[PDB]
Amino acid sequence: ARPCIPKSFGYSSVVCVCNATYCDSFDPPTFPALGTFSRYESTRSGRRMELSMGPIQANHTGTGLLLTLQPEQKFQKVKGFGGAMTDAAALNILALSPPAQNLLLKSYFSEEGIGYNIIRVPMASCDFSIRTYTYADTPDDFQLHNFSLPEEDTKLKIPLIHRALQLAQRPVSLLASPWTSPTWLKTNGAVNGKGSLKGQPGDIYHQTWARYFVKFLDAYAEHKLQFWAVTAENEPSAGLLSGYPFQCLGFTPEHQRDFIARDLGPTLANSTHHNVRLLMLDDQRLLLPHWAKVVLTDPEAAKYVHGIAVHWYLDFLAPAKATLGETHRLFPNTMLFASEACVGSKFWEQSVRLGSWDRGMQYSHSIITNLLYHVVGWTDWNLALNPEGGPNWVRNFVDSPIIVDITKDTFYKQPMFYHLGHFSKFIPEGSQRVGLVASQKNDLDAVALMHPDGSAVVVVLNRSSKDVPLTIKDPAVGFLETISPGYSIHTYLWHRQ
Amino acid sequence: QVQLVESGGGLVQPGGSLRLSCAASGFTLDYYAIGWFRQAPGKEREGVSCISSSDGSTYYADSAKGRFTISRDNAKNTVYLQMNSLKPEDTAVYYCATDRGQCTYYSSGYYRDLRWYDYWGQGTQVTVSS
Ligand SMILES: *[C@@H]1O[C@H](CO)[C@@H](O[C@@H]2O[C@H](CO)[C@@H](O)[C@H](O)[C@H]2NC(C)=O)[C@H](O)[C@H]1NC(C)=O
Ligand SMILES: *[C@@H]1O[C@H](CO)[C@@H](O)[C@H](O)[C@H]1NC(C)=O
Ligand SMILES: [Mg+2]
Ligand SMILES: [Mg+2]
Repeated sequence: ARPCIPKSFGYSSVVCVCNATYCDSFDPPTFPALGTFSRYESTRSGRRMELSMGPIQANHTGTGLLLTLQPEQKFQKVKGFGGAMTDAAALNILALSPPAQNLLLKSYFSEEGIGYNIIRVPMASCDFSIRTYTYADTPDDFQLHNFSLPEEDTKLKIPLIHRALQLAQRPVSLLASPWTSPTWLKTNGAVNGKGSLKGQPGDIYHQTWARYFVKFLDAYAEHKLQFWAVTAENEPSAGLLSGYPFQCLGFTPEHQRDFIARDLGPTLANSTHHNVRLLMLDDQRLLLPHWAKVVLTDPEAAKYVHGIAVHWYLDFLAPAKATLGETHRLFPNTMLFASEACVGSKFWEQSVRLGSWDRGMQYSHSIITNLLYHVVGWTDWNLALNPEGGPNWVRNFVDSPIIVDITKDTFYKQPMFYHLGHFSKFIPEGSQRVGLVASQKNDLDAVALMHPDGSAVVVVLNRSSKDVPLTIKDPAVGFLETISPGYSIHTYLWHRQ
Repeated sequence: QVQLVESGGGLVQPGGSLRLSCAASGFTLDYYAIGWFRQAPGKEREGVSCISSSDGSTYYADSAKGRFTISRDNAKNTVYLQMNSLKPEDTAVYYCATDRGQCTYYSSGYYRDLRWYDYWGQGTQVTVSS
């Protein structure tokens, strides 16, 4: 293992500096003996996923906060954690020298890193692209004879995905999402602006658009890539907005319902891609539960829909019971999955804040909140950006857990990276969230899960400046005595048998 | 000790039916996803059907879709493959295997990946002949 090389940039914490010959990394996962726990600690003061161990105690006597594991109270099973292979992410990664490229990929996907097992792939161009294109720009080609993948896929995105798969500790699932259709399918004839598919579900435009999903999966499979799921449209509400600045395709919930029932569902089911799962919404959670009710109460759409994809954007501190919680209650067998999260800013504020602990805490608070309201996975946006938060053809710059500086053959791992890693590294696919109850009201955010092998994982986030003494009770093994320092995040692991 | 034992194979005529069983020991069926595979002589090993342990969702090869049904007996820790409308092209050794992911042959990133299936049964011969 190699430790973090810290660097400050004027915010309240540090980034970790990596280059062609050095990156902070982990030793192979080792689980300590029954009766012992492991603790990984990150702090604003600078600690980065630092490992310590301790004994589980047979008794506990004080007052002070007690968190009791309820292993018999079982909730959702986890699908996974990951991020998005945008054009911008691919360009930033490939700007590094090859050894630095591989250290970046290992940081995300290998057991030397934080064990990502999800990659989101845009279908053709989005705002984090430097060229505007779709896969079928030759007009009025309704049978899509001229559909083809450009070099953005065949030279950049697809080889990088394959390199991640080869480095991965765990099986990786790919999820695809389109931003815009070809413009000759659209009411406004442009990739952006207010506009939807022409006509109505069932007609030539909607049939061709569904066929485009099949052609996309066809083309990626020719390159030996296959998809766990697709979403019906990235952020369908965006294309309803006058002047929307980048690639979009507008759907009301009724339009999405009928597109799924008449075109997308049947087209996918009638193809060799019938096992690919379809996720609806792919948008922010205040559209719930209304969007889910519109789509899923129609049996002819619901029979094709596997789950509901939700975005986090500018709402990291907002509630979740009336949106995620209520949607789970109404549709308890329809999985909820967070497919995109990123930290935006006001127009006059800075897009990237190198070393911001606050943005890290936003990620971990969002992840805990999602997990506590039945969400099965959480997907970051761009895997890497430059120090401007780009490139981005409309200058819609945002932050990213990894910032690449091409002029120094260097990349910086933000607090966001480690806050996400406190979950992704230690919560493999199939882990089940279990109950965790507090003995008294407190300011900590915490979640407990049980690995498929039966061991326990608890994440504890302290967004306050005050240390909080804390004990975790597991009736199978005893008491875990610890302290949650102010401005810290901890992951605790222990064997139960 | 992870053990998988296939049974139910044998000889059937074209159009006939067979139910294969994969008896699992050394783990519970809420742990591993379980897949059925085949190798027809002269062909590589191919997926037939898989069933997820996370949500019980089922996966099918194009040729199995609508003819075959995978299911679990959770009380007996057994995974069944009901095969209907068999044809001579279905003659093969049939194997069940534990998955390190959730039906990764169909769902994980590398097309038809077999890398994540970590335990395999010895298989059972199915012959479809007049
Ligand atoms: C890549 O980063 C590493 C780690 O910061 C650099 O290695 C350090 O270099 C300084 C200056 O020579 C030494 O004092 C340290 O002892 C080095 N650490 C290790 C572990 O070797 C390295 O120089 C950087 N590479 C480039 C090209 O800048
Ligand atoms: C698709 O549907 C047609 C018409 O119902 C049917 O003949 C064909 O076999 C189907 N193909 C697949 C791959 O499901
Ligand atoms: Mg909150
Ligand atoms: Mg977005």
